[PDB]
Amino acid sequence: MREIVHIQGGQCGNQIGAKFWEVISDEHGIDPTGTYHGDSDLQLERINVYYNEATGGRYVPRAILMDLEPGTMDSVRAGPFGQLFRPDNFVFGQTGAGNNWAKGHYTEGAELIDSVLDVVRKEAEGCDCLQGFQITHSLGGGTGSGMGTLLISKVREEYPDRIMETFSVVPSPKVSDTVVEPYNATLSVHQLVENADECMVIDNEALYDICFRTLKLTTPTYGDLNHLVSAAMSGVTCCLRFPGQLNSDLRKLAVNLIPFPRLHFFMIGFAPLTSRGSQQYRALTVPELTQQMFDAKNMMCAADPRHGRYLTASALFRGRMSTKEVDEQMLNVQNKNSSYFVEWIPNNIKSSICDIPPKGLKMAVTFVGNSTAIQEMFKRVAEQFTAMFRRKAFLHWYTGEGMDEMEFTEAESNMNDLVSEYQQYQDAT
Amino acid sequence: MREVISIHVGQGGIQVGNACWELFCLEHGIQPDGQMPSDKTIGGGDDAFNTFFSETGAGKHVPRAVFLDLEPTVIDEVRTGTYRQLFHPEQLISGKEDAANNFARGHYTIGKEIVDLCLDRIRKLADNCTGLQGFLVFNSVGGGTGSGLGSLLLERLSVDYGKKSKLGFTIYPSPQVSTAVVEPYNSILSTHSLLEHTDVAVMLDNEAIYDICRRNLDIERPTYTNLNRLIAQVISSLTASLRFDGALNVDITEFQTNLVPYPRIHFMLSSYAPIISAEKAYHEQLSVAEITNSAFEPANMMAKCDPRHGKYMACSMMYRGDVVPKDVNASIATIKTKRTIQFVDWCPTGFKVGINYQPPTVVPGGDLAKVMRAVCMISNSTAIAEVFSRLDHKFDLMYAKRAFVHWYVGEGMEEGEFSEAREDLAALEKDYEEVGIETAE
Ligand SMILES: [Mg+2]
Repeated sequence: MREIVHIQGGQCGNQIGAKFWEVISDEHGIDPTGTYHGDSDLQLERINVYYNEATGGRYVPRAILMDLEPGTMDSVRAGPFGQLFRPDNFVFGQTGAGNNWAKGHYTEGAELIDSVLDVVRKEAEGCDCLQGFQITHSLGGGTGSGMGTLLISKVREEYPDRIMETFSVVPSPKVSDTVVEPYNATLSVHQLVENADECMVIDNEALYDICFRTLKLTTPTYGDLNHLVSAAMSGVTCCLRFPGQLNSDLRKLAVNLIPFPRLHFFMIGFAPLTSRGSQQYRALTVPELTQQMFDAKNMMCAADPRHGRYLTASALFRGRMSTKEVDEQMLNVQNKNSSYFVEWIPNNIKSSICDIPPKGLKMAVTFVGNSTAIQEMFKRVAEQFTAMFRRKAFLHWYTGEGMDEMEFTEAESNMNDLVSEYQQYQDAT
Repeated sequence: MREVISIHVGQGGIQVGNACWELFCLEHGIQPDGQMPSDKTIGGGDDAFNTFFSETGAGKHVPRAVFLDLEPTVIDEVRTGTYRQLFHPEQLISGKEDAANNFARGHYTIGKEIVDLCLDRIRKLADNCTGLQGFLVFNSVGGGTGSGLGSLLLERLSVDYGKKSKLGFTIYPSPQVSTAVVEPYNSILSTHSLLEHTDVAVMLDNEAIYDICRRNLDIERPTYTNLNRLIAQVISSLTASLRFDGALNVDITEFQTNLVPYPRIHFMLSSYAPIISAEKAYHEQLSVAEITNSAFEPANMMAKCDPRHGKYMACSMMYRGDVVPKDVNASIATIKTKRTIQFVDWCPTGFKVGINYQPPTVVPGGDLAKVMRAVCMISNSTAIAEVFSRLDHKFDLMYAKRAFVHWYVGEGMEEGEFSEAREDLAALEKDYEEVGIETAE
């Protein structure tokens, strides 16, 4: 039915989806136990395309658990809504990748892929007209990417028609949570540029910036952050989940978002984002949220539209309004800062609306535009990879996995090729 | 599922071990006999004690660690001590006549005497265990078996399993303070036979323990009780991830080829804090930034080798308690900020966060005050080669004078072991010499 599935690895991402399904449960108001306690059939109408009824009305996720060590499995296993799960999917590891990506990709990569792809495949038979599935990990290591690389390869072959919308955490330029990041990252991204269908960037520092400045929060954790992102990743299917006077699916999205298949790394904007007092400063209009939409500070990725140029831009609106406003602000904005709008893409802004906003708010905005400002991102990470690969720093942890360096060259001149590729598209008219 | 096991050797070494298992048993609060004060509820999500404290069919939960040393007096004190309900007889293997600090004796001479018993015990535990990640081995370049017999120990244990991690806690000859003079012999003879049988290990020196406990713990007159307590804390936190929920429950194997990027120079420093008094617990606040900026005080450096004379490579500031990713994170920016510090630039950043949510527990009768947040700066730099150089120069001359050599030649070692082992520190001097070279252009 255009239903989809979720698969998460990732040192964080395993938590991320926990929050995610948590949020969707709220938007479906079904008890933690797994039965519905809401007030409209509309939550039940399209419930299946994420959930699954069970005998007795156990309502369940179409999620897939990735992990190389059960702790997360216990963690979310210790999770509220944990009784809303299926024990089947608790597919984890006994070792951990140690985030040498070769470890999580050959060593443990080849070790535990099979049981996953089997049960996942059983989910594939459980899906009537599968629009797709949602993968989640991080692009700097192996706790997610280790195996998730193998996932994208295997299912991608196994389902060359299905959509692969991939969110994985990008290392911020400043803070290096690990120094093996350039290598895991580069080795992964070689794969992901080939095999993944959609990708959107996952920085932490942006999420900090949101929580601290625009959220005006002092105490950052993951969980709030995954609230902030699963807000958007939860919004994305809204029309696909719920009616909309102007609907567009991921196929309409990506096909209406990408000129050439190498450009499915997208940046993200969601809003509104206030602290409590703000409403008693300000109110909500479509033009208002628009005035956030093109905010670099909501630009939750390491790329700057202020520095790069919008190759593409789009808006995901959930609520009840007048599109006569919506479009009007659209075109207005597409003029107002025309210069950061790439040229030969006429009407490079594109529209949407969901008859219902997310719960709690009256109107919704989402922006997954695609400039080319990410070039500094790949340039950076490739740069650090370059330095220590001059040094071969921690190659020994690496070659101990029994990869070659020439692969590193492959993702290397590879990833540079993708960058310059974005250069010419940005530098053209 | 996630096991480790501790090995204990040398007088100071098993002193450390005693402090440690006192500690952990305190920290899970399982009573010294082997029972917990109360019943254990059935739950899931992560392991517990099961790592180390050994489940029985009843309130008997013994460590997963082993004693081995050829100087069996003191260990008997454990054989007598309060935890004589705690430990287990077959947990105990000792030698009667120790090495006399002949490396070559308990390594060669008495090296032959207890090995098989050791390996059988190891097989009993690892066979008892499932997902034992790595090996906690403790010894000392002083209590002589701590050098010699341990040297054979890893020398063979590595060849037994291999795939386990080598968790190395041994003590290093204090720079000017000491215990003997054959220490050169113990150390370097250990070292050339240490390295290729070692995965990674840290070097704890005492004089720092003194100076810092006396200033920072406000200690007037310390000893191995305080020392063993302090290392008790540091190991207490170096493995919390496998014991307690933390945001980034990093792991040893994870640490291995990432902290020590190359294979060779795979040791490090470790300055834990916050060690303060009850009168500094109050009159203070002990910020994340205070532990953090304080974490890199060279004068806080818990092994007498100046960081400021070296260039850092990695820093795994695993944290206990109420830690914020952001706050620490910006502190790490602050660490990038430190002009005086200089990093193996070809490893620009190699950082690796640790935010475990349990703040520290304190041992009654101790001198450390209670806090909310712990740091372990397991960091690796260029600096530490120098004191080695002192070791090989001291040993250089003394060996040149053939001092004591009769003792060792009497027990079955050859001279080329000596000069060649000096070639060993020659090479490692080339290693700290070279890796510190900044890659050209
Ligand atoms: Mg002894």
